[PDB]
Amino acid sequence: SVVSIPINNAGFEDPFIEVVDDYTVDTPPGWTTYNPNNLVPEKRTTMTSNNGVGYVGPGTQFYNQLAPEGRNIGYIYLAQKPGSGVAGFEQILDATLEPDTKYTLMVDVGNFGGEFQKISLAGFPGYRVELLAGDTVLAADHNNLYIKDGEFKTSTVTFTATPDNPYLDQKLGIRLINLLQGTFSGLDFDNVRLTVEPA
Amino acid sequence: VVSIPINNAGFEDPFIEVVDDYTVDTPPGWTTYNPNNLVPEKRTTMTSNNGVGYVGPGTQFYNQLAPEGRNIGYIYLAQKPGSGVAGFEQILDATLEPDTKYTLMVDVGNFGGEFQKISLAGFPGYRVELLAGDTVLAADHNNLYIKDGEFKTSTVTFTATPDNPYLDQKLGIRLINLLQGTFSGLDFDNVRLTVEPA
Ligand SMILES: [Ca+2]
Ligand SMILES: [Ca+2]
Ligand SMILES: [Ca+2]
Ligand SMILES: [Ca+2]
Ligand SMILES: [Ca+2]
Ligand SMILES: [Ca+2]
Ligand SMILES: [Ca+2]
Ligand SMILES: [Ca+2]
Ligand SMILES: [Ca+2]
Ligand SMILES: [Ca+2]
Repeated sequence: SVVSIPINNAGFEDPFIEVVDDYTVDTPPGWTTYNPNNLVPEKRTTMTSNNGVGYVGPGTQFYNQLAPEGRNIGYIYLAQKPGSGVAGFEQILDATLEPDTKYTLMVDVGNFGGEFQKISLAGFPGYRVELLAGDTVLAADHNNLYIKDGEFKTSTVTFTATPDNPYLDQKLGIRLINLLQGTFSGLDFDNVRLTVEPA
Repeated sequence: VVSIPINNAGFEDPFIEVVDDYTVDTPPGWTTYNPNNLVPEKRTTMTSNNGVGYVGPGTQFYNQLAPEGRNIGYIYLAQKPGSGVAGFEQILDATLEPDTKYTLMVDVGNFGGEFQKISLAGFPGYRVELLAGDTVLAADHNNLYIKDGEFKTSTVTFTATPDNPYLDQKLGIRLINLLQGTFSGLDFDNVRLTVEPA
């Protein structure tokens, strides 16, 4: 009867960040970089595709609100042209797919706004949020929410596993994906929640 | 509510006279989406197939009549789960416009009951996609739980900005059988695409 599935660093609050609009340039602790098209290079520079965590606090240049949860958000920036592929965050969980269970995956998705060194961050690359069992995408929200620059909206993915499902007892996973279907390609995620209830 | 025209949007073509009679030919106005070649070039009644079927009084496979009209569209895949996907595709004449909210609605159905000692219980999963060109703008990948013999409505929404790269490409719709379970039979009906300023 445990209603929440544990997720590591689910609000990207690790690491703690003191300075408003300071961001890391390494994969967030507890997550891996999902990189099926090799858009994120092994050797990052100040100009490559990048990901990490950032502190949204009073005075932020990029949003019309604070973080949806805690201090930080997670971000994915892709430098390649629209259509070049996707990249994002992945985390395999310790829980496994169980039958007669409805899963609800909720994630806040954000659109970088404002300007950076007098350069507009307007535009949005699109997102996808996936619930996995093993390597199988059980359910996903592919870019259904329209999110204005500097704002956040909550995505909800749902999946019901029946006793006959082929992927029972495989490890659950979550992917948070930058679709790179537009620029500016900066995308935020926050407050990942996976909850369960009887089907 | 302002509709974008879609050909054979409720799979009512062809007319089918007999209850629970199904065609095994791709419905007029649609094409077979076949990225993993699961639907063979030379079809038999035992291979993967798509087509349309009449749901009327006396149906053995559903707990309701069709969501719309007489007919539903269906996709059946003979391969094992994990083998790939297949479904229906239709490229529209309308092209993607900026500052415009698109709402795609489609009823998705789960074959139920039995056909000659063989159970149709189980569900393969579905995905409903809105396209511009070859680009999937937005999609519902299997979020609805649909019991055997039942239908539910999937809603996909998308808004494009003036800087969208795919403006002026033709809109498209895909209705996909995910083959993530058996029995693999999957139904679609009543495709609606509506448009409004953002
Ligand atoms: Ca947070
Ligand atoms: Ca920094
Ligand atoms: Ca590195
Ligand atoms: Ca933006
Ligand atoms: Ca909001
Ligand atoms: Ca119909
Ligand atoms: Ca027939
Ligand atoms: Ca079924
Ligand atoms: Ca095509
Ligand atoms: Ca229903």
